[PDB]
Parts: sequence; structure tokens; C-alpha cells
Amino acid sequence: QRAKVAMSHFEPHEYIRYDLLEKNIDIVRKRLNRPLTLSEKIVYGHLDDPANQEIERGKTYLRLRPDRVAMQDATAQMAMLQFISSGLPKVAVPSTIHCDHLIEAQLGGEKDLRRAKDINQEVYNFLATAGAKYGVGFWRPGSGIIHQIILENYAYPGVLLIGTDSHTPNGGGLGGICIGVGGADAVDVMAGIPWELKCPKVIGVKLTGSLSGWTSPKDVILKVAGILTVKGGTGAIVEYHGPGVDSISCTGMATICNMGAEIGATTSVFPYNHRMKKYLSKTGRADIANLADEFKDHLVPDPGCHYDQVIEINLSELKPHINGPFTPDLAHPVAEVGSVAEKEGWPLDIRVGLIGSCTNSSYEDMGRSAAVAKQALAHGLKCKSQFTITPGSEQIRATIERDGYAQVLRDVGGIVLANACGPCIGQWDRKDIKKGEKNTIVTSYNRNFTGRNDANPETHAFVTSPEIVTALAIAGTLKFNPETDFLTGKDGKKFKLEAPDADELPRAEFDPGQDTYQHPPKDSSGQRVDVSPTSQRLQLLEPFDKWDGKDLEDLQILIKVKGKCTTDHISAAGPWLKFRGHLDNISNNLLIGAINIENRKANSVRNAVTQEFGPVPDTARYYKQHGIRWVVIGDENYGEGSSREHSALEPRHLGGRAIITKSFARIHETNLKKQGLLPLTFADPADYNKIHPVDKLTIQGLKDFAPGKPLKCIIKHPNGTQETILLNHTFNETQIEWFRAGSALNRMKELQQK
Ligand SMILES: O=C(O)CC(CC(=O)O)C(=O)O
Ligand code: SF4
Repeated sequence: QRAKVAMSHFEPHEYIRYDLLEKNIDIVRKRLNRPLTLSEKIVYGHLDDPANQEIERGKTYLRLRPDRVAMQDATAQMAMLQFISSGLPKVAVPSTIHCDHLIEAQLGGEKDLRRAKDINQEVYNFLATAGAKYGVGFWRPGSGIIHQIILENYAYPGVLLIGTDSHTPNGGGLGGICIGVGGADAVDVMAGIPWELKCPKVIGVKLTGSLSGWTSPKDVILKVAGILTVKGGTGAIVEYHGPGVDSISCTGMATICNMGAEIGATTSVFPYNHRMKKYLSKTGRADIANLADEFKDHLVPDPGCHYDQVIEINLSELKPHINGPFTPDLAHPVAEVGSVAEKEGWPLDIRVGLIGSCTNSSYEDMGRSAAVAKQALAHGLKCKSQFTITPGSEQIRATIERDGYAQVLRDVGGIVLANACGPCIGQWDRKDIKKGEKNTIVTSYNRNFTGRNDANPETHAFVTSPEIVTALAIAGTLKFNPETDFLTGKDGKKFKLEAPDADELPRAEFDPGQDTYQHPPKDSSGQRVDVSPTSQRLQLLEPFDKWDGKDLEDLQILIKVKGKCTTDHISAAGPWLKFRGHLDNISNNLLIGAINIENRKANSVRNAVTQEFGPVPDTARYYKQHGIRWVVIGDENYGEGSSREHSALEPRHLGGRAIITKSFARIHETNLKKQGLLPLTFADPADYNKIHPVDKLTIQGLKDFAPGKPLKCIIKHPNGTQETILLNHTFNETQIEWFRAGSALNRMKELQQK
């Protein structure tokens, strides 16, 4: 470039390329002859061949070059084990590993971490030395949660970042296009080969007005989530625009983008503006803010760019919301959730109140919660509900501890957890309830699908802002309304809660903390990575079978799934995180949470030759060692949720060939294709009704598998009738080669020596 500004402090030699962004935007701009949205500018500004790339929203697969890769320790293991199989020497773009997903909440900060490190020394150590070996930066356990370390250190306007986590859109709060992927997408960028992405549509949400009172940034995506729903954002990027943008802070902007993962959006982004400039300078990146100020026409939407749908939200009419209890999109004003709870049969007294995580743990957030705590304490009140605080990073723990917020929150009775996901992915030894107990918990997180936080199917979880969680945790009931209601203080007087006031960023600078990162040594030409051969924690990958050149006749249906089938139903979290680097060990959780349309139950499918009902994993393995290839049949938005590539490897390992659904979620469908399976959707969703557990399917036409050509499937019913349906797919000729080779990885390897 002519400028020479580093990407971050951890890669001083790797410089931001806005000259390249601008050359490619301008190449593109002139083929297209129209105004581009901001996400078109950053996405198309990162094409590997802008002159030849065919660009059609919701139609072409864009071939991109991401700037940096970020991995999280529950998905970095499989990501690094597949990278280890590419055979490549070192990674090709800046990459980092963050250790946040294997630390369980039990006693508090310090104690839960010493136990995580003892318990997990094998995995942490594989990650650290594979880091030292292949050049990936390593954030040491307890250092923070990946989306917070990224926003505070690695995100900047104009970055195209990919992370092995669904909540990676968090970065859009700093004007970057940060998309979540499975580990095999991460090894493509890391291997140096172009990454593909189906050209997104752009939903535009225009923000008008200013935020007030109890209303936070969190509210804007709770309202939008309710407006679009879980199915609403699939295939698009939500771009936020309007006067109202400058009324939100950078970390508030990151809250909104972060929760956009729950409506199925490819990512979410906000335009470079002064709030982001400010945060850049307060997080030690004044120079990124200054460089960006000179490339500002490339970091805002063009005038009159076109959104395929526009949603208009008035921040000034907006008022506090609590979403749930079993999806992020049943939206409620905080004002009404009391009544709905009693009309509906929802536990009214709030059991545990949880604030924090990477969605709501900025200094601003911690401060507004403390500004509510400070008033209850000022009337000798304390938390009527159990209360936990999770800092998203060591830097946020260190700075809020120092500016006093952390003690305020201990004084109303909160317990500060380790700077790790903890109860947000379900990594929580909860004890106040009995299992099966019916109870209500309120968090400031994002996802509140079933059993996500404690695996108690009957726990009713609502998500809202940290300030409303504190206010409702002192109250101990969903019946309470902060805005309106009075509290009886220790002294017998009533008073009400003042809407919090708080500094957006520290008056002072931010305390980084001690000893959070391990640099890769460009030194250790002799760094060695060893997976002990008999480890129950880690296992080297073994190449999947290449395709047989034949059609898939007489496939047995392992399970026909009724309803919602999220990646937590396919590959559960909680206790299976322990085996996230061991494929034949986590495979014993294949589809145990899914509902079998035959008997309305989970984990009891009927074995075809023994005619006895039992676990799905077992039955699949049965089929496998008997030579039975099988298929999974699903309903809408299959593979919905978390990025877990183990939802695609695990059917591949137990002998699955195809998953035929009415619709797939984005990240799950890339992962099926990457692992050599067939993701197929019905060309008519009414055909899901022609297929029964007992039918055998033949998928025909693999021989002349073509982009756009649909596949013909013959349904063979027990009485000798058969039916023929058509099945569509989104395989381009790049993905058909992954199919052929048996996985994308087997293909990757054919491009060297075969
Ligand atoms: O149906 C598809 O082709 C994929 C989906 C999600 C995506 O990859 O963006 C879509 O195009 O809507
Ligand atoms: S599990 Fe929760 S805290 Fe962790 S990265 Fe995901 S949204 Fe953030």
C-alpha cells in the first residue's frame, strides 16, 4: 500500500489493504453500473478475480479471500486436525485460537479456571503447540471469549474475517464483514485457496431516532428478530443504516450484529462512523481510525444502494424487550411479559439471572448494570434471584474490576464467572434446580433454544439486556417492570429504579491484564505436535471413502425428523465437548435429540432388520457394519444454529450418504458438502409426506450430476409401488468435485500429488 498500518499489534508486518479494497470495488463498480451497498463494497472488494467474477445476489458463488481466520477451542481442534491432514507447512493468512468453550461454571472465576486447565491440559496443549508449530496466535484459557477478543483487538472497518463460530457476525459492530463457518472452510483460507460464499441478498434495517432510558442496543435486534423470525434472515446480510446508527456505541452495534445469527443472516454490518473511530482509539488503534477516515467513501453504503427488503425502526419509540421462552423471536415488551407468563403457564419468579457473555459484556454494559445495582444496594436491597456475571475478556474483567463495577455487582450478590462462554453453550454445573424442574432464568445472551443453558428441557429462558436482567434479578420476578413499578427497600419505603446512566468507554485507558496471549515462534523449526495414539480426547483423521461412481440405490431411512432439527439435536454440546477432537467418540451422540416422526420420541428409531426400537447412533453403526447406506429425511431449516462441523462429519462416519430436507441452514449445508455427503431439498415440500421410514430410496443421476440439473429419487414402497420425485441441490462444479473425491479435503489433496 502507500500507507503501512498493521492489521493489529500481534501481526505488525501484515498491513491493511484498503488500496486493494478500493481497486476491486472500482473494478466491480464499473461492471455493475449501480450503487453498491456497504456489504457489497466489502464483499466484492475481496473477490479473488473482480474483473471475471459473475455477481448475482442469491445466485452466484463468490470466490473470496478473507483477511484473517479466528477459531474457538471447541471447533479449532477438528479445524487443526483437518489442517494437519492437508500436509501444508504453515497457515496462509493471520489466524488465532481462543480458549473459551471448555471451562465449566461451578464455583466462580479463579476456581473454575484452575479446574478447566487441570481437566483439559491435553487439548489446550495440542492447540498451543499446533499454534506454535503452524503459526496461529494462541489466546490462553481464561483470556476471553473469541468475539470480544476479536472486537477489542482484531476487527477493523473493511476486514473480511471468517470464524468457526456462529456469533462471529459480532465483528460487524466495527464495520467488518465477519462470517461464521465450519472448520473445513477455515482450513481453505488457512491453506491459501479461495473461499466460496453464495452471493448474499441484503436486508436493510434503517435506524431513525435515538435510544432512551431503559432501551439498549440489545432491544433493536430483539425487535428485529421478532419481526423477521429465525427463518427471516437466511441467505442475506442485515446492513444497518439511517440517522439512528450514530446514536449507538460500537459495542452496542456489535450486540445487534451478534444476535443477527439467530434469524439466520449470513452476517450483519454497520457503516464506519465516529462511534467506531472512538472505540478504535480507546482500544489502541488510533492509526486504524485515521487510515479509515481517508478511505471512508469505501466504508459506508453508496447513496441509493438497493436493499432487497427494508425494515424501519424508530429508536425513540422503542422500549425494553424480553424474548422467549423457547426461541429468540417470540418478542415481548418488558411491560407485558408478566401477564403472558401467567396466561401462558410460565414460571414467574426468576430463578437465576445471568448477564455477560460476548453479547453483553462491554464496559458500557457492565456499567449500566452496576448503575442499577448501586440503587438497590442504596436501599439495603440485594438480588432476590441467584446472579452471575461473565466478562467477555481479561481486559474487561481487569478494567471493570479496577473502576469498581465488579465489586458493586458482588455486593448485590452476583458471582463473577471465568472469561469463558460458560452457561451460554450449556457448560454449567447448575444446582438450584432438580432435573426436569419447571423454572424461569433470564440472561443477557442470545440463543435460548431448549436445554441450551442447563439441559433441563423445562427451563424457560428469556434473553434481554444486562440492565433489565439485574433489575429483574433483584425483583426475582418477571412480574416486575423497572420502568414503572416500585420496590420496597429495607427501610419500608418504596422507591423506583432510575434508568441507568454510564460511560460508554473508560474515562481512563483499558487494563489489558497479564499473560493472555502466546506468540507463534517463527523460530521453532522443530515444533512438534503429538496426538498420543490411544487418547480419548484427540484422534487423527482418516480419509473418507471416495465416491464409487455409482448411484445410491435402496437407502434405508435411519430417521425421518419431525419438526425443528437444530445442530444441537444432531451433535449435542454439554458433555460431548470433551470429545470435540475425537470423531469416533463424539459420533455416539449422532441425532439423539431429534424427534422421530414415527413414535414422537428422541433417540429411539426402529432398526430395519431386528424390528426393535433403540438409539440412533447404535442403529446407524449397525447399518454401517452390515453394509446399509442410509439417508436422514428432515423438515424446515435443518441444521439450524451453531457452526459445529461435527453435525456433518458424524453422519459421514457412521455410513450416511444423504440428508433430504425441505430447507437447510447455510453453515450446516456447506459442512455436509465439505464432508462428501449429499444435501438435497425436495423440489416440492409436499413430497416429504410421500416418504415413510419403511420406504427405501434410490438417488439417481450422480453420473451426470450437474449444477442446476435436479436429481431424481425413486421411492420404493413395501407393497411394490414406487414413486419418483425430484431433488434439488446447490452444488456448483467446485462442490461436485468435493463430492467425487469423498470430501473437500480429499480433493484438496488431489491438487498436489493426488
Ligand atoms: O438455498 C440456497 O441456495 C442457500 C441459502 C443460504 C445461503 O447460502 O445464503 C440462500 O441462498 O438463501
Ligand atoms: S457460546 Fe455464547 S459467549 Fe461463547 S462465543 Fe457463543 S455467543 Fe459468545
